[PDB]
Amino acid sequence: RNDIYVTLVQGDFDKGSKTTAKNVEVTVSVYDEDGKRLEHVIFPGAGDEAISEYKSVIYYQVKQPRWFETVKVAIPIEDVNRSHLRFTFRHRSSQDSKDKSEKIFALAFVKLMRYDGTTLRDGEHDLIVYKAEAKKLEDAATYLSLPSTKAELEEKSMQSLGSCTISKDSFQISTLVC
Repeated sequence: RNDIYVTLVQGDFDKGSKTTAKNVEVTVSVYDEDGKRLEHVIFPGAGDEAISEYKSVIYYQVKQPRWFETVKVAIPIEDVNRSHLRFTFRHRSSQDSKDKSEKIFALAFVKLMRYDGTTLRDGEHDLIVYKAEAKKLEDAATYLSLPSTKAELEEKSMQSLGSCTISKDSFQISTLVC
């Protein structure tokens, strides 16, 4: 198998008509080219139990969250070239009072394999934070065809692409393969 340590480093968000920060939650998942999720390949903490979905710490009204959370992704070498990491961002109110159906507002992703048959480069990645309607946001067929990192976007300021809004929000991760 293969071990890929994925670190949620930090992000920078805003809201607009809400002159008050969001309580951003990041959900990490491993998906394949067809938009189907890979099950039980995420190993947080001690790494004794695998999950398919990981949720970060929510930093209440913090415009620039610094998660610095590391999870271990372990996927068979046979499934590495068809997989990618998907990061979903959501706002939670954590009120004992139900009011907002807090849904996904943004998404970021990174492919494990390059078009060079070479796995993902170790180090930090400045992911592009894309926004669009809920459902359209989760279409691997869509975003998989768009720039993954800002280093990639520049090798082509863009505020929209393929109908996807390229947010001013920022998100950074760090990867390490083994």
